[PDB]
Amino acid sequence: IAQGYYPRLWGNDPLDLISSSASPLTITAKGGVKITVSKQDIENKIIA
Amino acid sequence: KYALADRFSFVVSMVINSQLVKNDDVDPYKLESWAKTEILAEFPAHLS
Repeated sequence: IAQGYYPRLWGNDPLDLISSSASPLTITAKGGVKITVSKQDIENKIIA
Repeated sequence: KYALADRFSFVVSMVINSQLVKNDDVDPYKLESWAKTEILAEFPAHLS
């Protein structure tokens, strides 16, 4: 990482990017089934 | 050579509806490979 900078994961809004169709994170079950979840579901499961 | 191959000795045909794999997030070929792996354990040894 260049001097004066820090790495920020998945941009400004991570959860929105994960729920997007162009998400860099890909989850596959049963070999060939893609799994997609809305952003609100991930927000609910995150515990403060 | 397709006609020379034996097609009647211990061969079973499985006719499947294609509506099952009709889905936006389902890859039929990867899913089909997984299903064969799951079924193989209990399948008869001398059958195709």
